[PDB]
Amino acid sequence: PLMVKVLDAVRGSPAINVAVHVFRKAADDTWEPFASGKTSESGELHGLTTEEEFVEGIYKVEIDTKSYWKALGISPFHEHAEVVFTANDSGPRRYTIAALLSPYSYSTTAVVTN
Amino acid sequence: PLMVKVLDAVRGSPAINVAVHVFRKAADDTWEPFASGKTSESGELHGLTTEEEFVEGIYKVEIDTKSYWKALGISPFHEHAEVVFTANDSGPRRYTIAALLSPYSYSTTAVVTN
Amino acid sequence: PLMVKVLDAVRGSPAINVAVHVFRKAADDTWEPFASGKTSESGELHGLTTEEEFVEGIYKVEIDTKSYWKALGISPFHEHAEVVFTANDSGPRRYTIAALLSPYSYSTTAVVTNP
Amino acid sequence: PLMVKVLDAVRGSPAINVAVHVFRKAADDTWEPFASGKTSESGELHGLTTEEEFVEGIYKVEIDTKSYWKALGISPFHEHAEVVFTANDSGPRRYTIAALLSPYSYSTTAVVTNP
Ligand SMILES: Nc1cccc(/C=C/c2cc(Br)c(N)c(Br)c2)c1
Ligand SMILES: Nc1cccc(/C=C/c2cc(Br)c(N)c(Br)c2)c1
Repeated sequence: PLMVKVLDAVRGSPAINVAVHVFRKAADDTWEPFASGKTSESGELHGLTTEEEFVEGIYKVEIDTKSYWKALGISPFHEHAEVVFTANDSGPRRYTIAALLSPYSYSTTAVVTN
Repeated sequence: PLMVKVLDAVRGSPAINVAVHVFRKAADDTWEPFASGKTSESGELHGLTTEEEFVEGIYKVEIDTKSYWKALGISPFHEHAEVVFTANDSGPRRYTIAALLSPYSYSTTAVVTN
Repeated sequence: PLMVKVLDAVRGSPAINVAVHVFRKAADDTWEPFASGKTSESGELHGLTTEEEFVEGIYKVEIDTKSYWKALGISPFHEHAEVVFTANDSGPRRYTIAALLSPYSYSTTAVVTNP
Repeated sequence: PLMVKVLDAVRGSPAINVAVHVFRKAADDTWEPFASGKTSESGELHGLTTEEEFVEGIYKVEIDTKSYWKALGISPFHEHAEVVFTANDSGPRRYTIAALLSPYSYSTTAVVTNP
């Protein structure tokens, strides 16, 4: 129900081995850990959650862009890229959070399909 | 060897049934038709060419964004989106041209892999 | 030393009256409110801070994109757009944080200049 | 009435000394040269045309991104970035064509205002 795809605008490639952490907003307005992983060779992270666990709520997808750039020997601007959104049941069911990274910039979009 | 993927930033969806025309630059500096199609339900166009036909050269991928927006009853800015690039054999072999569309803006990137 | 510029990719216009909240990470790892404002008719927000006040640190610029889209009567995807960065750690710089907004997407960039 | 602004997503800076060529589609469907220039130290190019000269038509703004990246000794993907649009067809407008450049990617947006 939740996939993350990360691309590198400098090299024209998937962004491989990027750490991604997903959080769900709690009752008390704190962010609790939900799911995490590292992007694959294709820049994707699947298997984060199941339909059962992925209930409506506010989620945060934190992409560790700073470590990615440092590993390539490049100095970046951002600490991370943050994507914060509400999951809504009356919308389509599958969510892809995509991000396109540069050292001083990033783009993100949502592809929400049935 | 050549794929095109188009996404809609307004609706958060693949951009379906978008016309795409690919041209190769000729000897005489004109653009000759090479391949075309319409994006699928997943916003993708595959099957444009074969390894045999896709030789080094300058290519132009023209995405008919104006018709896409008009079909959705939205007034757009651009006539089309143009992506012009050199195919180079010493680089990886598979090229994905991706575009993310809004009515007054678009993003494009290349994912070139082996 | 800190300016924010926001554009609307749907309308082809500045994004006007966008709320922006800036935080700075404290010693204790909490996010302390630092400054806030709204974009002008030109999509810009100046006057957030001073060179004296804008010390080294980790800053978070939260752009209230959901409130913007909803005020236009549109239902967007994201809650906000958050831009988090270390500033002034090699001395004072001038930062422009720019953002380009669509209902299901945004991009952001930084322009950093050394006065 | 026509301005071009270019930023560099790698450096976090204006994209300086970027060549830009503007064409206008002629009666005979050819692209006629209209104006040209280079971005300044601020990444901007003004002075391309006048309200008198900038009549209705289909315009192409070609941003010479390959020449920019190569002048910095980098091998980029795209030949250029081309922005094609109808202008002034409901009367005179002011157009800003903005672009944000990376070696394998770019984004472009338009800001259109009615003076
Ligand atoms: N599923 C799939 C497969 C291959 C490529 C993509 C690209 C997504 C994507 C995201 C952002 Br953000 C921008 N700006 C761009 Br242009 C493209 C998606
Ligand atoms: N007028 C003005 C002054 C200073 C900065 C800007 C930035 C514009 C801009 C264009 C694109 Br294309 C993207 N993706 C992003 Br983000 C921002 C505009």
